[PDB]
Amino acid sequence: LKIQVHYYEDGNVQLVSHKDVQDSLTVSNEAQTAKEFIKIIENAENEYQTAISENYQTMSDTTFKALRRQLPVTRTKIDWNKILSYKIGKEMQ
Amino acid sequence: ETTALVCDNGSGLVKAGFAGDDAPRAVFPSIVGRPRHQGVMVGMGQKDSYVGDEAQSKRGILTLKYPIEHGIITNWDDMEKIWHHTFYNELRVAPEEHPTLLTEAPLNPKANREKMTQIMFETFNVPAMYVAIQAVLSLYASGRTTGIVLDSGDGVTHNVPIYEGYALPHAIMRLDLAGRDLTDYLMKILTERGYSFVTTAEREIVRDIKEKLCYVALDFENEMATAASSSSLEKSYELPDGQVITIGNERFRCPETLFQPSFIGMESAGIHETTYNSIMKCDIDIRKDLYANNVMSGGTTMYPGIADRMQKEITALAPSTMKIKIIAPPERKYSVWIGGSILASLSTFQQMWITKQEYDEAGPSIVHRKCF
Amino acid sequence: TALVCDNGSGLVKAGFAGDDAPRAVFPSIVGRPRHQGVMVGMGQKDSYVGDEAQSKRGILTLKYPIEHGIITNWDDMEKIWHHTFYNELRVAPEEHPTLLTEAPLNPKANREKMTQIMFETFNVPAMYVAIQAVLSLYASGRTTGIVLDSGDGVTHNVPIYEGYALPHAIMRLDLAGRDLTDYLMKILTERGYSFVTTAEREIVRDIKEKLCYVALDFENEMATAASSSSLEKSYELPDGQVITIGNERFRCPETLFQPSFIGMESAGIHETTYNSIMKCDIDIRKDLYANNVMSGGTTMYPGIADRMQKEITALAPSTMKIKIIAPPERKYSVWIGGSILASLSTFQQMWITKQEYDEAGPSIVHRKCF
Ligand SMILES: Nc1ncnc2c1ncn2[C@@H]1O[C@H](COP(=O)(O)OP(=O)(O)O)[C@@H](O)[C@H]1O
Ligand SMILES: Nc1ncnc2c1ncn2[C@@H]1O[C@H](COP(=O)(O)OP(=O)(O)O)[C@@H](O)[C@H]1O
Ligand SMILES: [Mg+2]
Ligand SMILES: [Mg+2]
Repeated sequence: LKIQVHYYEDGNVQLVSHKDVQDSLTVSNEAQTAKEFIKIIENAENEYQTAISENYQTMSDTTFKALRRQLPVTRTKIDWNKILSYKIGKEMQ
Repeated sequence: ETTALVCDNGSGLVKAGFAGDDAPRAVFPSIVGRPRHQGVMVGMGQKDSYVGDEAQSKRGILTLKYPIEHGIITNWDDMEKIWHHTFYNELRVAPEEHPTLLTEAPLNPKANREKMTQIMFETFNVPAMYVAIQAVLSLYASGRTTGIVLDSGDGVTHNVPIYEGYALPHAIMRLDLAGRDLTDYLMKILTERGYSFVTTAEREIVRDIKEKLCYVALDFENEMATAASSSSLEKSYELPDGQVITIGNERFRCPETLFQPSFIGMESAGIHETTYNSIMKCDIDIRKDLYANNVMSGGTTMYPGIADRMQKEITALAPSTMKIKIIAPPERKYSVWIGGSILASLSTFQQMWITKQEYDEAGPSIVHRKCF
Repeated sequence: TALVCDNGSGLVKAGFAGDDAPRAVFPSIVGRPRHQGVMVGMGQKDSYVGDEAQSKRGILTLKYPIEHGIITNWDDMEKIWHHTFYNELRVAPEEHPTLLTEAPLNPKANREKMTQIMFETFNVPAMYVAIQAVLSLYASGRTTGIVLDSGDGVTHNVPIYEGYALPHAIMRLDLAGRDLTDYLMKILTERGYSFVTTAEREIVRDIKEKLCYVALDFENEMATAASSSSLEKSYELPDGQVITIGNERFRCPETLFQPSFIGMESAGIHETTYNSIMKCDIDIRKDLYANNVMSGGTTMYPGIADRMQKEITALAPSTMKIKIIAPPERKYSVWIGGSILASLSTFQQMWITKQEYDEAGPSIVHRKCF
């Protein structure tokens, strides 16, 4: 399963994604095995799309926070007149 | 060679000394006593006021006043007397050659800090002064960089979470319930057995009773049941006039107000719930290290049952998979002063002082610019 | 006669459909006794609801059943609905269909339990649940625009095109008037005033409703407040004490534009509105920029329209016309829109009746209702 999206209105953003799904099915006459094939296709692609949506839900707290936080751990903006007060607190082991 | 002075001005005690030492040189009560009777013998000293231990020595003929109530200085002339007796009588130094470090409770009025800066710079005129939060100094003395500090003294019980040296200001909580309210509540409940204490000198006696005989129960209802069942929890105390009193269940009802503030009519939650609310107002990925590094500081954390009770209450409030460790050092009565000496003995703190020329240029409002 | 009830996080606005104004506006609080009762020649209840709580709050602990838009206590919400139906409206809920309101982007179990309680305990012939910002746009006489709904628990930015809300552009900020009241309680400690109790929280709420405003330029307002005492205002306490605040009048609503003042990660309401507009298609952005509609009591600060105009003009392209509509009755705008919707002719076949709830269960509200 592959998805590719490009969006370039004022800047640029791209998404590439793929997933490999392996399952098994029983074999019978043509109509029943066709229905089973459609059923496993549905139950794979629905979970893939729902997982993509839930991954977009938690981007700003799990993966984007690992690169740049939205606020520091003090939950406030930096007081630029007190840089040494931030630097002093890490010198005591 | 201009060594710095570390002075902790609590609501009940003054802990003052030199930077670099491991123990405060001067520990004395923050009281001013004035005579309430008339003097009939002439030819003596007979001074109009008494500061510190001399006020406590002749407290029977004096009325006692505290210049600091709930962390806020209310009387400034009495605080002038306290600081003058600190510098010139308890330390024997001239405060023109030593920069000074002072402590303050969080969420205090700004006028208190401005007036402290003003009285340090043009009454006891210092080359430099700094004002610091007490709980971050307790964590500096504890040897950690992350953790939540519960500082409880005579006026203010405050919880401050610090993560890697960063004090987190939106999770700092303050309660105006401390050892003086506990002393007043024990003074009230001592009238059930017939012991009546009224005057300000007898408040010191009730405080001594509280320091010697009170403790925190692990389970309050079982302790009340076993106190009513048997006379095995009673203890006896001797008054200055030789009379003996006995308390059986006032020993654990007095520090139960720290866990149930409704005993004195207050609507606020307990210290355990305040700690849990301070942790829950932090970031979700740092709550493990905050739960593992609970630090207790101050004189009201010196009851000999309080760590196990706080452990039980926090473990009840916390989720079941979390590890809760509560650290109570044996020297936690003086922990703000030790961390203050550690902070004042550092090389990178020497640029953080508020100098005299900066006070002359900016007036008494630079303390909101250079100090947290 | 239909019933329109707006159960907000801080106020309850209920009345009959067709009237132009709500008939019952009362605080959504439950008060319980705190002290020892010593007199026996008295009523001596155990729970006080609404204004009776506010007239007795000095001996009471107050509780809000709704926190941050979602319902935390359901017994207290039952008490609120009982007091609304039987004491403030004097109606019988067995005879009247009842319209209900709900904030967007909410858990579904809240709507499930709302329908279950309204059909099993306060049995109505029919009920319906509507979105508040859509009704606030309906009350303003338009069908296309973006609604900024800021109340007591939530702030929402909802864009509606041709009567349909756009769910992929609904933005939710968890900052409203309760957080502003608590931040004012925090910043009044600098001048020496201590407010701790739940009764004093209402006093600080009254101070915020009476004295605060929104600065046009925050840095210049802080510069002018630190130069002279031309901005200091006085307030008289219930016990006769007089307090004076100088720069807390505009620092408290600045949390709407700088949410980091209380330690929240999200952006201000101007950036939230610009993000809600910018998620839409280009051909409707002109209509959404021209039709900004304010709603709720937290938009009642007397500086918020000009400041919002300045900030959205700064964010938007320079060829775009920005118009912000702040109706003078926007404290009651969800109720008026619900009155308009419930008095429509074709709306009468969109009621969820009791028979369909019997045949479906507590899940019909996700199929027949939005
Ligand atoms: N062992 C003890 N048990 C109970 N209370 C104590 C004990 N030691 C001190 N206290 C209380 O601590 C209060 C002051 O503690 P401390 O924090 O050291 O001073 P301050 O509050 O002035 O900073 C006193 O009022 C006293 O009642
Ligand atoms: N004049 C005013 N200025 C600022 N805020 C106000 C004013 N009047 C009311 N508010 C705020 O509006 C909030 C509730 O408004 P409203 O939206 O009508 O109720 P709800 O939020 O319960 O739906 C209250 O928290 C109150 O603080
Ligand atoms: Mg202290
Ligand atoms: Mg509302």
